[PDB]
Amino acid sequence: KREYKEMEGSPEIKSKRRQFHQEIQSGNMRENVKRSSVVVAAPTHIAIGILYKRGETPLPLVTFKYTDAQVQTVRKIAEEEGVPILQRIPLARALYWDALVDHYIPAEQIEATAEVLRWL
Amino acid sequence: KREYKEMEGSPEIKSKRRQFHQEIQSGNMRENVKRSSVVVAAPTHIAIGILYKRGETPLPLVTFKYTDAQVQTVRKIAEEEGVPILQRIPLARALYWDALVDHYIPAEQIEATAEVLRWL
Ligand SMILES: [Cl-]
Ligand SMILES: [Cl-]
Repeated sequence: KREYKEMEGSPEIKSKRRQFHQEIQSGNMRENVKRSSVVVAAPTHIAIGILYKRGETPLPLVTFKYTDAQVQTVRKIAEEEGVPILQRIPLARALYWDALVDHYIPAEQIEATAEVLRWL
Repeated sequence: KREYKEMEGSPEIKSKRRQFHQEIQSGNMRENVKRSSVVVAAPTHIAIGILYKRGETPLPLVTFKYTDAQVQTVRKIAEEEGVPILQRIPLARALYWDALVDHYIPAEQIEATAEVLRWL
């Protein structure tokens, strides 16, 4: 179950869940990129993978988070794998801080994520 | 030399430097906390260590970055070691993204960092 489950637990447990899911993230990077529909980025700072396909995913799913120089390797891998990459700084930051990897997007980012998927 | 060296290199090299310095960060956590003067935090999201002592450090130095559930362990260690911990969300975020660990604070955060050190 990839449910974010927002109405459940303190900000403390949510941070433990984020860390725990990040700790099991991998992956490797190539596979993470390949399984994504789109990457949302803050260049040289943040890359977040998003998967959304009608019929498989009820909501957009966060597939990975990478930071700093890794973003440049994500960009290169995305180009080789044909995964579009978009600069969306506020969305990249919010997903960085709040989203759990391998879970559906938080409620607060539904509007912004929908915007990128219309583009895609 | 703990010089941030801001007028040098692209945002790309700065991200490689950040990652590289983060990769050699440790540390362990207890030692990182003990060597700090103060911790600046965004609760459940970010803890940044700052060291400043007249005569040793020309400028405040960033000693560590920790995120998510680690912040709770930082808080507990800081209490045991007598290191004050302050909630400063915009400063914590800016240092998270821009500062290099074991280097002097970026120029943009001089004003905000000075503010916390007057308090301390
Ligand atoms: Cl959900
Ligand atoms: Cl400097």
